Amino acid sequence: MSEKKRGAGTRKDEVVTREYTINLHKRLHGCTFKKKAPNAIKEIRKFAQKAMGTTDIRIDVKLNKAIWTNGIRSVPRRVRVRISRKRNDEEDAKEELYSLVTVAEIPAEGLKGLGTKVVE
Amino acid sequence: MPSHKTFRIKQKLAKKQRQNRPIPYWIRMRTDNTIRYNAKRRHWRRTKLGF
Amino acid sequence: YNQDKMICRKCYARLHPRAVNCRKKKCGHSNQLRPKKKIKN
Amino acid sequence: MVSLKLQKRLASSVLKCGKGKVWLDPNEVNEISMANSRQNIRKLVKDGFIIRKPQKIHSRSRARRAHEAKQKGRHSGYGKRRGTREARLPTKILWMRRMRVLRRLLRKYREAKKIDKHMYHDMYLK
RNA sequence: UUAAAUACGCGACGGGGAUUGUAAGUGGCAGAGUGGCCUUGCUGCCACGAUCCACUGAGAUCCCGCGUCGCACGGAUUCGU
RNA sequence: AUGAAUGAAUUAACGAGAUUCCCACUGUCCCUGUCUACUAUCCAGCGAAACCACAGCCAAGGGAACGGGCUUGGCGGAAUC
RNA sequence: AACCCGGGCGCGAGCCCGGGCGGAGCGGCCGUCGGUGCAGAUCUUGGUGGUAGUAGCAAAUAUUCAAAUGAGAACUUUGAAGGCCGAAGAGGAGAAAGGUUCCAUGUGAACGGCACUUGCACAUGGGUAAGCCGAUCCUAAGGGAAGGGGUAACCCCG
RNA sequence: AGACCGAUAGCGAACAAGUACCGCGAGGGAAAGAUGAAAAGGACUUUGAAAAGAGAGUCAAAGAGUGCUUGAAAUUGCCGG
Repeated sequence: MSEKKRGAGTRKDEVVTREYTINLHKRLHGCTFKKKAPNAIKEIRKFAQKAMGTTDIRIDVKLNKAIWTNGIRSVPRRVRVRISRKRNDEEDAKEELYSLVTVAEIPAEGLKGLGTKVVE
Repeated sequence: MPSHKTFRIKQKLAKKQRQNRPIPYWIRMRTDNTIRYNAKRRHWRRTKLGF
Repeated sequence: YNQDKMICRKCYARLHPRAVNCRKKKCGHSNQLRPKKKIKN
Repeated sequence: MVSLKLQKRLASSVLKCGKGKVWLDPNEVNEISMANSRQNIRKLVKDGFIIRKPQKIHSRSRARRAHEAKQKGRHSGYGKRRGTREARLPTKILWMRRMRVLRRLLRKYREAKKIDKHMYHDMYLK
């Protein structure tokens, strides 16, 4: 999923990731109070597709668990998601995130640091 | 219990069951004449057993 | 016969009037039998 | 295809347990498929790829502490206290205790010797 | 009916009101009761603290915004005298 | 045009039996609103019947006296949801 | 011959030809036979259009994310997450009834009111083992076998 | 044997016919024929989700290609006026 440059311009790429917050509320409140939880999962599967610019999206089981944990009638307001993004194929991989409580800022930085660490 | 037992209905039911098999690939071939759709061949869901 | 069979409350497994106990799997003198109440509607 | 439906019947009837407790690994899928026989299933159960899941838990714990929460009174103001009036204990259930005790006391009292045969009849009648 | 690298454009942050109303953690004791301990004695302690106060006009925000990050460089289809 | 075992009268208890009144309450009502759910709608797939001599505008009139159509008047851009 | 298309005659019922198709039977005159002519009968049977790509596939809110396998995956199968069933709106054992529907392997024209790799669809193989379970033996409303007698007799009481 | 019928006719039944099927039962009860002179009954090759399709082969003829003589009507598509 294109963090595709290629070529450009900065950004020497194929995969990297970004952390994005998916707001469940707007479409979620459109689903039923009992039937809410499946809607969220779809919401996530549509937003990443939009943001990422790719049709092919993978959502991690972790994400499934997160939405479902409260149950069917309760879904979290939002969920931070780590969405990684590589290939000519241009496919999306997503999973859950972490946060004390805070901000949107430079999530790209942590990822860049991870890839740099992997190594020898 | 048995599973209604008597040999005398029980065998004849088993005979009709052996009798309800496909025609044997061969009798289509030597053959005289027919779209050989056998036909007295009976089914667990539909129509109903007789004696 | 008026005794019918005894059916186990745990396993739910049917084992005689002469057998003392159930044994379907290790039920094994669990003694947790009740007879067939001997015929309804 | 892989049809795992038959190992699920077999798996259940050798862990002597349900089909939603019996679990089969997603690495071993071909080897599981290859088992066609219980003696093969038994081997995969022995070698621990097929396994009987534990599966949430109880609630004895709230309830036994609920019994310690009766031990020890509580909730015997009028409101929380309720099935119907007698049904809870018909008082014939307290009589079944009282009537056996009052006659057990009267038998102990004679055999220690405290009362006469005349007094014993009257009180037993009393 | 809208906007589009000829743009305060979108998402994510949060600042505003106008939204609802006292958090999680933390302490005290009006107040339950009960037990043991420390000490010459006096005296106090610990324990399991039912309920309350205290640190708090806290958390959440179908509405509204300026400071960062990410994406916004695009093309299908059509034909009229 | 009541009337005594074609039973008369009378009457406690009982009753998904018939009629009436009161309090309680309430959206039945003043008088309607918002909201949920499943439908609806749109998409992929599956896929029917009833019915069908008949082309299928209105106002009048006429006619076996209750016309989608004759007669005179008047109107109509089709097709489609 | 039949059929389709047209050309000619006859008011006309109907006659005739030309072209194509078809690929074996077909007429005319006279004299006779007669299952001898339809638009219709809420006519019969068969086929077929519009109705229509329309109604139904809607109330237990039930799946979702990864993955297997596969020419093909919303519905086959694994895991996780999430629910639902509770005297059984979906647990266990059985009577009747069914009648092989069971197991396995291989398929996929039809079914499943959709997909299907699946199946209780199709095909081929395979499975049910009793001295101690049940049948079996007994006897209960009664089915009665057995005089005599009505009744031709069927048949019926005893 | 025939001024009989000739596959909606003649028997209900030209064939797998009192079959398939219906009814608890007594009883009820269909639809169902035709490649070609000869199987010569569609090799070999390309393709494809499957069937099938393309190309070619046999024959006087494949719109003779398997419920395969002829092939109306009612109807559908495409197309021409």
